[PDB]
Amino acid sequence: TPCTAATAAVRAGIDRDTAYGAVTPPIVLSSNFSFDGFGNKRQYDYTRSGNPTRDLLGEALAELEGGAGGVITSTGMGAINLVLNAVLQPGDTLVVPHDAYGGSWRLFNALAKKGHFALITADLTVPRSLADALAQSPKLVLIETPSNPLLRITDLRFVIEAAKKVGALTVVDNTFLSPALQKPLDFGADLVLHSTTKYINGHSDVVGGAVVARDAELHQQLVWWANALGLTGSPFDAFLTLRGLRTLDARLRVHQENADAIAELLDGHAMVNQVYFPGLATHPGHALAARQQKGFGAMMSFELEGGEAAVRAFVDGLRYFTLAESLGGVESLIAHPASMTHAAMTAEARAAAGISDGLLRLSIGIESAEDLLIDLRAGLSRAEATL
Amino acid sequence: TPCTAATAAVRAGIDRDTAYGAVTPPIVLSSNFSFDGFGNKRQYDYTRSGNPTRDLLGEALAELEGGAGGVITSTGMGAINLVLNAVLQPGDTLVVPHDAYGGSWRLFNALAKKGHFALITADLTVPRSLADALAQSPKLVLIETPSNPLLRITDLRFVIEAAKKVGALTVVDNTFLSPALQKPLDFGADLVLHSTTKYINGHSDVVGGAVVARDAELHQQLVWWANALGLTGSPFDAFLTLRGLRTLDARLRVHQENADAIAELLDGHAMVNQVYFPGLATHPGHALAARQQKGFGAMMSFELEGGEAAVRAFVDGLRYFTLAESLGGVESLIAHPASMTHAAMTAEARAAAGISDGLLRLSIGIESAEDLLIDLRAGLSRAEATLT
Amino acid sequence: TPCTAATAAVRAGIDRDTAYGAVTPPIVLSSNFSFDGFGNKRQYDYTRSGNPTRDLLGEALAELEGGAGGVITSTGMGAINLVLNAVLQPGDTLVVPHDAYGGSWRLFNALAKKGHFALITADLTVPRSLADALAQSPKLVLIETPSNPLLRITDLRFVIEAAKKVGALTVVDNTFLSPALQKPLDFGADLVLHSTTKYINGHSDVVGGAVVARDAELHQQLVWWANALGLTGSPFDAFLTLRGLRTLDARLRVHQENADAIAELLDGHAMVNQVYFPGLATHPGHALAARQQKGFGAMMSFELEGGEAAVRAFVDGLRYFTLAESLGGVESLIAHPASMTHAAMTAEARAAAGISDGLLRLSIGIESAEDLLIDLRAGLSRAEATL
Amino acid sequence: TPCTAATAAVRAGIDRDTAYGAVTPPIVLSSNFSFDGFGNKRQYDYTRSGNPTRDLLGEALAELEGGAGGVITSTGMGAINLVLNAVLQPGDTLVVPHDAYGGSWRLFNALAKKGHFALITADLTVPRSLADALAQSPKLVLIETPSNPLLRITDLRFVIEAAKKVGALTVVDNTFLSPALQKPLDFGADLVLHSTTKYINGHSDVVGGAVVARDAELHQQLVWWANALGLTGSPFDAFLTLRGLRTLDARLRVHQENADAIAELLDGHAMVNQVYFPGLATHPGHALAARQQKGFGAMMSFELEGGEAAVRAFVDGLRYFTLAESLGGVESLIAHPASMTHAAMTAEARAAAGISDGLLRLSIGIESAEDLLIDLRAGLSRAEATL
Ligand SMILES: C=C(/N=C/c1c(COP(=O)(O)O)cnc(C)c1O)C(=O)O
Ligand SMILES: C=C(/N=C/c1c(COP(=O)(O)O)cnc(C)c1O)C(=O)O
Ligand SMILES: C=C(/N=C/c1c(COP(=O)(O)O)cnc(C)c1O)C(=O)O
Ligand SMILES: C=C(/N=C/c1c(COP(=O)(O)O)cnc(C)c1O)C(=O)O
Repeated sequence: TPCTAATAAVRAGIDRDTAYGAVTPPIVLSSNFSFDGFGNKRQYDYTRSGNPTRDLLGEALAELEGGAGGVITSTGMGAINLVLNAVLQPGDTLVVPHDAYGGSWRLFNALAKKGHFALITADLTVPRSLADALAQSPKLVLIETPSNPLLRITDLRFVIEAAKKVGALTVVDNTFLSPALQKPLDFGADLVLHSTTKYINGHSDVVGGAVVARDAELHQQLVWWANALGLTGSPFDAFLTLRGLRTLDARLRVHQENADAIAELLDGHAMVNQVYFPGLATHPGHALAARQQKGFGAMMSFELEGGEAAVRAFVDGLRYFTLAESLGGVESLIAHPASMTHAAMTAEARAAAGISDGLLRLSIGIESAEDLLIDLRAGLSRAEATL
Repeated sequence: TPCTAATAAVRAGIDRDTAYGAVTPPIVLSSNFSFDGFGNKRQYDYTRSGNPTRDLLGEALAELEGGAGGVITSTGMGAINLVLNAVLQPGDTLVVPHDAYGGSWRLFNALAKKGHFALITADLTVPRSLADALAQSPKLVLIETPSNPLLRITDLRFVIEAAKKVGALTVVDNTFLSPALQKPLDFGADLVLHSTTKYINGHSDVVGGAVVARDAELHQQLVWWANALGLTGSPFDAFLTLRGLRTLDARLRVHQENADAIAELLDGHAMVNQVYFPGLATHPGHALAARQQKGFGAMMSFELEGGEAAVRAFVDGLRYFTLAESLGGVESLIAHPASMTHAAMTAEARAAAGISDGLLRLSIGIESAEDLLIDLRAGLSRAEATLT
Repeated sequence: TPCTAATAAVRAGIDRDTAYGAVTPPIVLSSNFSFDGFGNKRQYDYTRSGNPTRDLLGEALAELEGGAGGVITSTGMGAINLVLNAVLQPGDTLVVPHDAYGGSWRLFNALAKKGHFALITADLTVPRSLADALAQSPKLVLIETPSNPLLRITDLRFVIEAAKKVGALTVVDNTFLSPALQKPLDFGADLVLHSTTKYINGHSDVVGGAVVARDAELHQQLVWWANALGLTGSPFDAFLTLRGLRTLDARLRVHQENADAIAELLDGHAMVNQVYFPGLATHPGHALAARQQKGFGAMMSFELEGGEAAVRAFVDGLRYFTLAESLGGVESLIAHPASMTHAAMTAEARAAAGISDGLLRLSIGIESAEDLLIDLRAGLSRAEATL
Repeated sequence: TPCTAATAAVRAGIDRDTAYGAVTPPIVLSSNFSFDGFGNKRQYDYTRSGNPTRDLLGEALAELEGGAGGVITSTGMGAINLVLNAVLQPGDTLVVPHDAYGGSWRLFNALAKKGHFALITADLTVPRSLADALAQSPKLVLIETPSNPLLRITDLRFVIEAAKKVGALTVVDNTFLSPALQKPLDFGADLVLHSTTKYINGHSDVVGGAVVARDAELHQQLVWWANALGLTGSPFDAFLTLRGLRTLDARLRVHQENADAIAELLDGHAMVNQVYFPGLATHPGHALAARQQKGFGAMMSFELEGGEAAVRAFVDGLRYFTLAESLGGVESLIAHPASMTHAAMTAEARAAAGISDGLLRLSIGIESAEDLLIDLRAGLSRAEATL
């Protein structure tokens, strides 16, 4: 037998210390490693290039995604940066989703303005938009599913096959669901990447990124570029992220229980005009999400009746949703993306992506369902009091 | 509403930084804190006495246990040490369980031999033994329930009310269930203590202890003695412990699911002579555990058929049970207490406790139930193969 | 050759990782260590008993002090507590100095009141007071030299041979000079202990203690008691402490240069009644300090002219001396012991020690001498403007 | 009065904690920061963009270099990467030294093959080579002085002034000497950058980078690019780096004492054909180094008589020089750059740089001079025994 993915995450680096037989893996902060006498480099020589603590996390995420190996970067934006430098040169074309993370948008646009590559932004959910983008022979197609923050679902099998047919590489940003809820490489993707800052770490105390390649040769290119650009992460951050990873399965059971209870409260509630949550049969992408995901996750957004005055009364008084950026932590978060997560975009790359200004996004934590539901009811009720 | 235990643990550090509004609490490593000009101590002056990162952990554990406050120590034994120094003096008698952690037994015996207090070692599950011990007007009674490593259950209401009748204080070692699954202060205990090393931290990468007192004045005496003896913990360890605390609920759901499945495999298996697990209806104390606990936990022990040869074959080959000391980690562990956790005890204190030389203890992790059961069945075949 | 103290501190734990040859030693946070199959304990089993990261610090402090081994505790008071528990029992007498750290006084008095041992507090600088204390056949004598906060020197050779004549063990609190500047075991002490919180760590970001025994058997007993009472320290703290240790020599060079300059400013300044600093030729014990120490260190205290108003004006406005407890940090500190470090003493135990209510203690850091002298001169003017 | 640079390094973040008055600054690991109610972003919102612990280090290095601000990256290579992205686009040309760090060479040459900018590789110590490079209207000139590993000195005033006359920006890599021994912005440079991995950290347990801009507007561009590319560093690493910085002055006093004693042993010793150390009057660049540096540092390389067999007998037996990459730590290191630090280059971008195969580089630590001298003497004897 191999073990399950939950067993492998819990046991990553457990009882793998040759020095002392430590159960928990030691933190190797060391910048440098001795040679074994003249001309004899050990497995490791310099932490920017390779570090064993970082490589445990690399190997664990590669085993979870079904990849040949993993590279750990200082940030999730760094992992995207690494893929752009490893794969694209000027004259190559990149296809990206129209509703990708605002930070992804900012980076694609600033590097396209300089001429590092040509950029096509398409709606990958619309066959016409996709086939128009693939007709232009792109080197690389980026998929982000589900999308942040309207939870649009992209058909992995479909887009990946359409991209193979024209000779394009595919990279999927799998941050929103993590490896425990979606395995893009199962559907033939070349590359999967994460902001480990979110669910993989789970404790809102590490900014980090990962890239896992299906193929050994593309993994070796990512290792080379990560070292040459200096994008590699801190061993201390890898140590906390690996510790975080050990509870990813346990955490997501509670996240998903809470999210199912909260989607049921928000959907058809008098003060809520629209819920974006792939778990609702009415959500465009529900059946796709039910098929290509092991679960519907714990990210959702919703449009509150009553414009800005209603949002303000909803938000001001929350005891258990902290008004902050980021997502995927044990603690429940709320955000208003126009102003907050999506402020990097122009006011009509925002309207083109369909991100309103009366929209709230919830990152549902692992608190008691009943406490979060009391917290949301009190807010809905403060929003009602403003009509 | 106040919130649930799960919410309290999850939200323990959160949005509590006045400097920057950091969601996750900053690590205050600082040994010292400035005065606010001449003669003006701030809230904190010196980390041995008081540290804000350590106090977030003390507060969270006090809220979970229902106490007035918490003191965080460098180890679980140090928490026991703190209580013995704050409460006892020469001429006092301490009652302890016969079947307590071997490390507990080692400290009780070493300090009694010096004359710090008189020691009575009683079976607090037998009303006769309890009543003989309380007859001698003890200053303090220590309860450890469930007991390590035979999972004997002591009746908190019964023992605590009998101890109060003779004006004894009570302290409960709640390590094996954590505050999420047993609240001894709800039964009238003066003190609850923990090795945070186990379930509260959950990641096997901190040694630590905690003591929560029901009453503010006793809490203040523990603060004083912890400061004076220098038993307080590292701010960094309290950071990691608080981080682990946040997943206590989510971890215990999987631990208990896995332990229910493994108990079902071992109970009545032909290769298993006895299983000790409070969740089994045939376990002495089952009905007690169901009423005083919110769950049956994920510690259990069992005795194989086939003596030492069966034990050796079972253990050598386990893929998902690391042979090691400790418990309460996300990673599954197996111990042989005779030769490991209880080796500090004499052969006769072990015989008196009923810790046999064929006893195996499981700390059941949060790996996939399907994998833990495959690993155990293959161990059980390895043991069976040794009967011929 | 074996190497010097400076080489030993710098190189503690360097190239000592068998797993990867990391130059800097890995942090073994692990609570537990696997057995090597049934019945086979490895070197380590459980971090409370024994941890390799903690033991690198123990080993380094034992090499530096000349001892058989070292035990690392959670705090300095915990090292004192460990010694009291390992060595004494009821009916034993302990001799302590009259002018020890207030925290030591607090613990000695609290445990004597319970009856763990009988307590004699003696002036170990006065042969009369010493000989009256040793006439009573004590089990243990504690020496603290130089003393906190009046820098009284006790004659290690004198007090230790007198104690041995009556079969008493001796323990020296060597916190104020560190092993780099005084080696009490070279004078025949049984035990030396430290608050590592001070010069050994040097960065004010760890509370810790250490006890080094000359004799292997007494070391094994301290190991046993530290394990059994749970007084051992955190592996992470031991890592930071070892990192700090590596600059102990380089830091003391600057501390002592700065202290020599500040002593020359304060000694005979119109605003200064008394300076207590062993490097001054007029300090009782100067000649003793020059023979039993490798340097005069960087702790000093002094008494201003002008009573309380002068103290308040001097202290308000200091730019480079933080008013705070502790000492031995790279950052310069000022304390008023009456109301801070020695507030745990009775007004009468303080009077008996000659700790006045107008006494200021400097812990001199490694800032530029020129800046510390500018700051102190401006304080001395603020105090003068007050007469 | 401002304080000195040593005072400012020692006291960076000391007593600057509004929460508790902590002397030592608290580690802010948090990925995210709450809003102060709806629409009220605090100073910080997301660690990839800004983090107060990282900013203490930024601000400390900006104060030491005399710049408007500092950006802290995950690696030193990342700091160079950041500068290339913030300053250059296709069609811009970059001038770099011929003998720049091997990893710098690797990054410039890979990004130039893709067409991100045009590369001119010049000898900045030769007027003709420089004026030919500057005649091509370059956007950016990079200076690395002293050079790694032959310690070539480039004239900061001369190259910076010549680069301004043609409208070029200058960036200096000041890794080898640190801000305590060289301030390139004092001579009018636009940018100074470091691998904090080396002397600034000083304890071989952090890989990191820094960039300090003279001008506020160029600093704000580096902040924007560091966030967008995800090149920013971990707060834990910033915390250790800041702790390291506090002993930079104290450490370099001992480093420089030791390097002076070792240069005297090696220079004209029978087994040493050449020493490269700017402290020697015979070294090309000695007088320049005496003028533009506060000290000669503690990096040196040397050519051993007797080819590969001599190098091997020298290296195998060293007790106090660890055979390893990196430099700037408290612990003494030796490297053979052809095979080790400079293997990133082709065998004849190296002959062009003048890096031979009988060449050892020393990173001289802060151990006792006498232990290092005994160690080097014994190695010279083993090398002698091979003729
Ligand atoms: C900060 C957020 N997201 C980060 C993110 C990133 C960037 O990762 P870092 O923030 O770790 O650079 C990449 N991809 C996706 C889908 C992401 O959501 C947020 O939406 O609040
Ligand atoms: C090491 C073990 N137990 C520790 C322990 C302790 C002591 O805690 P520390 O190991 O954290 O000092 C206290 N109470 C109970 C019930 C315990 O089980 C064990 O049985 O594996
Ligand atoms: C807090 C101080 N000293 C502590 C100390 C201690 C106690 O160490 P900890 O604070 O690390 O427990 C022991 N011995 C001496 C001579 C000491 O000065 C001080 O005087 O500021
Ligand atoms: C690894 C080495 N140097 C790194 C370095 C770097 C790159 O820094 P990181 O290794 O921190 O990426 C940049 N600039 C200079 C002058 C450098 O020496 C070495 O020479 O061994």
